[PDB]
Amino acid sequence: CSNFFANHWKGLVVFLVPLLCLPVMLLNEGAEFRCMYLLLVMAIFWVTEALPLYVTSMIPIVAFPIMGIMSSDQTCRLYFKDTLVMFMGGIMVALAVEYCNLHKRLALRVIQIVGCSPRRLHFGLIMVTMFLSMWISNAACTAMMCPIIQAVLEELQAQGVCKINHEPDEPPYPTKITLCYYLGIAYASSLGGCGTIIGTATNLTFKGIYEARFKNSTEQMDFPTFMFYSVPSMLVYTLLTFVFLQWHFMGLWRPKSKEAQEVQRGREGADVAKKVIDQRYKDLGPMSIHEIQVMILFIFMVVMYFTRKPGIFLGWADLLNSKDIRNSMPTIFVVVMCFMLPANYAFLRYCTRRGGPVPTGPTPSLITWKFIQTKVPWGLVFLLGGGFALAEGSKQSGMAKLIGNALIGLKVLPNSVLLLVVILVAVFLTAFSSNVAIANIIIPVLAEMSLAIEIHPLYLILPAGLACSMAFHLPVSTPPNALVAGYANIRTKDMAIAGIGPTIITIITLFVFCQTWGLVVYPNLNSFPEWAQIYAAAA
Amino acid sequence: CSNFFANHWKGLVVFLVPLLCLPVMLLNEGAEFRCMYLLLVMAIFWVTEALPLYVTSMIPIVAFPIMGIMSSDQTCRLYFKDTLVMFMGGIMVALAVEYCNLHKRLALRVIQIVGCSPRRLHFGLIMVTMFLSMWISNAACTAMMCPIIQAVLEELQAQGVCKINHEPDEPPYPTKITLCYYLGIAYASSLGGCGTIIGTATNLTFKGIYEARFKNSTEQMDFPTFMFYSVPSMLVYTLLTFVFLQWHFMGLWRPKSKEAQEVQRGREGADVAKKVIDQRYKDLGPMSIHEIQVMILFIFMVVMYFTRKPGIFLGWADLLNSKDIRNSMPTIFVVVMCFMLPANYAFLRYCTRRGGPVPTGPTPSLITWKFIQTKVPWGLVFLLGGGFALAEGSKQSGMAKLIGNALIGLKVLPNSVLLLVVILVAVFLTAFSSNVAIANIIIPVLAEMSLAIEIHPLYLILPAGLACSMAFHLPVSTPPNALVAGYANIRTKDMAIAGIGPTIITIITLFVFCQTWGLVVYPNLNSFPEWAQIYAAAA
Ligand SMILES: CCCCCCCCCCCCCCCCCCCC(=O)O[C@H](COC(=O)CCCCCCCCCCCCCC)COP(=O)(O)OCCN
Ligand SMILES: CCCCCCCCCCCCCCCCCCCC(=O)O[C@H](COC(=O)CCCCCCCCCCCCCC)COP(=O)(O)OCCN
Repeated sequence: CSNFFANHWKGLVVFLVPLLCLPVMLLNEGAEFRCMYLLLVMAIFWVTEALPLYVTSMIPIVAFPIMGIMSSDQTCRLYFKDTLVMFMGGIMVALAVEYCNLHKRLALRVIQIVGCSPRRLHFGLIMVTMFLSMWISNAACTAMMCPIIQAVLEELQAQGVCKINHEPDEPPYPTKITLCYYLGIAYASSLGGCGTIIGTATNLTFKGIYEARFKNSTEQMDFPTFMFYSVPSMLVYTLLTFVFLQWHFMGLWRPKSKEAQEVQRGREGADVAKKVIDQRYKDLGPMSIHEIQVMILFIFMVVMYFTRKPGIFLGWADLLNSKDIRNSMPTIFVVVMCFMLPANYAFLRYCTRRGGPVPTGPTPSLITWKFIQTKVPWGLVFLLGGGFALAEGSKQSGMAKLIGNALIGLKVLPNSVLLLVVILVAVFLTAFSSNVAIANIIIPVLAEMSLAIEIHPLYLILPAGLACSMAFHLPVSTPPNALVAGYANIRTKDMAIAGIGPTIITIITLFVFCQTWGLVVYPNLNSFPEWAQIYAAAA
Repeated sequence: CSNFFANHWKGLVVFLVPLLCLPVMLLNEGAEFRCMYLLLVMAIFWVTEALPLYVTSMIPIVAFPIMGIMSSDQTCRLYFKDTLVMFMGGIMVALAVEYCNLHKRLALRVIQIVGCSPRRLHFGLIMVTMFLSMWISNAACTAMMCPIIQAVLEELQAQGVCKINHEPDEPPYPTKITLCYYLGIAYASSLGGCGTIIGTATNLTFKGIYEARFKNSTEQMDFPTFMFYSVPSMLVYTLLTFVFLQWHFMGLWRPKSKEAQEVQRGREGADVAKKVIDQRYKDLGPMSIHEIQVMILFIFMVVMYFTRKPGIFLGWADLLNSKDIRNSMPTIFVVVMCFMLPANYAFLRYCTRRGGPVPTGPTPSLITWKFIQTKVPWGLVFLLGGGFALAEGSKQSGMAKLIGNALIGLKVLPNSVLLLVVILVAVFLTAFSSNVAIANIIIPVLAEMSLAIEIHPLYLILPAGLACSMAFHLPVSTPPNALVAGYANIRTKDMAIAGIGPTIITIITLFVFCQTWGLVVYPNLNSFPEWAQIYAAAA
């Protein structure tokens, strides 16, 4: 009966996909094809969720050493990379923020500012997340903003606006409002990361590749110039993504259904919302030393990130350059200082004798370890590490050169068709791997092809470089996606269905504003500059 | 003001110890001394638990890049090493055993074997852990045995013979019987790991070091001779450790409250306990397919552990030699298979058309990720990776070489005094670091030192090599202690107080059986062999 395929399809996928994909390993000899078999099987498992994502990410530990691609000691060391430590520490700091109930105060403040309208709050949070991710790592901003969204949605639930999770092992199903807000936060982080060189590591990666490959090039990826090029498109597809997400979940253009909850809130969100919200903000009372310390540490951590090799002034990484200190150090420092510092300071009454009451016990610190263990989604370690290790295995096993050579054959296509196909290929490749890895795979081949067919290298590289960050479909596509799927349990199916929109929006906007606005930014993009001719003649 | 110390001593230590230890950094200029300061502060925090051990273990991530010892990326990747992946996977496999309630079945079987007497069960469990750790890694055996010990304690408590936990934010305080059993398992693993050259990585490490420095040596530390030397002493001090644990946590030689409970529970442990246990075992149905598959996978994992590069015969790691598999593949493979393999296998009724109820849904795997996240102590990742990171930073910064050069000055002592002091130093050093790291630090220095004087190199290397695994005082001294502390919440003070017994017992036992039995196993140990004379002359 069809019920067998309806119920055990996950097990059928698990049992059959390796056997069905075995021919790619059998009919070809090099280790590139063994690694391609592994990648294809892992991607198929990721898409269908035949196994838990965290479990599927464990597969490289078994596959790589057996296939001879890398040693098991190396493969495990590719997990728990520096950026993974940064992500985990950021989650810990967000949990510390939540523990002192600072997130509730911040959410009350922002709702008091905006006006308790779910559409207006959604727009404001999306815009602030985009502007913030313009300067800080995307996953850092996502882990930052998850508790704020949780508190805002909790307040909306308290006002009767909506239900956070669907009413009933399997974790609770998030509601369309919850999906909208969280997916919007993730998408805003991803989009805002592209507006500035500091915005994400992919921008630095392909900017450095372009600079090293092409010296004496008239057109520069200077810090203000890159912003001038990217901010218009960034804003345009950010607003378009916000409009699409509102249409997909809250029925912005559809009054038939799914807008009733927001329409209801709009009718009764005039004055009762204001009174309840400002009374509740009065209820919390003055800012306690607990929240003061947590907020001071948080602001310190954010600034400490931002001043690490910004490129516009001497960051603290240029100082203390004995060893390469990356952004994991400040985060773990904040996590440790959370435990080291106390939360009362009431014990000073011993020396001062001014205060009457005495704690009569050990004063609790800013956070407890049992809180961290209970709330941290520890599987994200395996998921993000698996992404990094899969990227490294793709580098070493030779998949990189294979895909790069496969990309060369597109020389026959015309100019605009070539640009569109390159953007599509970049999006498709970055859907299944770390963004920096995909940029490393794709950019040099694009540069050589551009020199081959007499095209300005930027005309192909820069749109493709920005497209490498357009990851919106799977939790494994980019760390913000994994963080959102972990903080609020979000399934992959509806996530990909939602992300089918921003992909098209970003592709179209990037193509259009390349072809039009890049000429304004770079007057000689369409033509072939002299230095490009010199490099082509040399090669 | 005494209550001020009595209530705020932990944070006072936190605030004062770095300032008091700062002269270590200020007075001496080398980076080895900065690393020494970091290690001293971390050790002081470890001993007093002024911070949670997991939080203290995070300190290297911040400290090493700041002091220039190592880069941030390398320090973070030192954590979650291959061996730590093995340990965490072993914990996950133990959880898989627990989920199918196999641990209760095994505990009931053992109770039937021995006869429901806590003294006799403790003795039997200690000896079984001994024998199994003779061939497998100590941490693997500890993770294996922890669920079985939990099950047997639960069965005893259900008989009403003992209480697992004391009466009640902090985790429950374990009772005397729980401490006795768990510390017995940890100590037995650590002891039995020294019986055989395969028992622990430290044995292979110092055997390889000795074989490298000295070649053409008539005395061989091969598989049979090493066992012949080690088994008698290992038996003696493990029996003495069992006696000490019985004497301390219970009243074996003292008439105490613990003596009364043991005898009163042994009075009803003759036939009534046997009948009750047999009935309880028969209450469990026939060993089901879920437990069948868990047992098969577990036995396969153990066999892969043992059959991976043993000296006796050619192992599976010798083939597939493109990359060194190094034991991480079997454990993660077992975890993955536990997630893939079904449990009921009743779905096959469709193809067979035999008949019966149908699943009406997906058949669950052997384990669930929610159970893994809830029960795995994830701080163990930081705690165990801290040891590896600290060892690597110590050897790169030069602390290890500093300690080795410091130990040279002991050559003025007489031979017996030299042996005693060397064993004491080895125990004290291994109390604060990984056993392999301590062996790498001390053994070559010991070899050169024994060449300097006219002393057989084995006479010093082998006793100290065995002693390097004699760590029983702190959870950070050796992985089994950390796993036992994580599984059952054992405060560092209790384990430190229990560690005097095994420490003194093993020190005296090693002294006596070296000086006596080593002559029988290795004749001419007292004298100076010709090859040693040639090696000393060539210096
Ligand atoms: C050394 C490398 C090879 C190792 C091979 C190990 C084999 C171990 C023994 C396998 C025993 C099971 C064999 C199939 C049993 C009958 C399957 C019936 C059809 C089917 O798939 O039903 C599902 C069960 O699948 C299942 O039971 C699938 C189980 C997992 C099979 C994985 C096979 C991997 C092969 C890899 C080969 C690699 C070669 C190159 C290196 C229903 O499942 P459900 O939906 O009810 O539940 C899903 C989990 N919750
Ligand atoms: C890298 C350093 C960065 C420093 C940045 C500025 C920090 C400013 C604030 C520091 C603390 C100000 C004083 C607070 C009151 C202390 C009173 C005495 C100690 C005391 O009562 O102990 C606990 C409070 O400890 C505490 O309050 C301990 C606070 C943390 C001290 C950390 C010292 C690090 C020194 C690093 C030196 C590096 C040198 C490099 C050349 C009481 O609490 P309790 O024990 O009852 O309960 C468990 C804790 N909640």
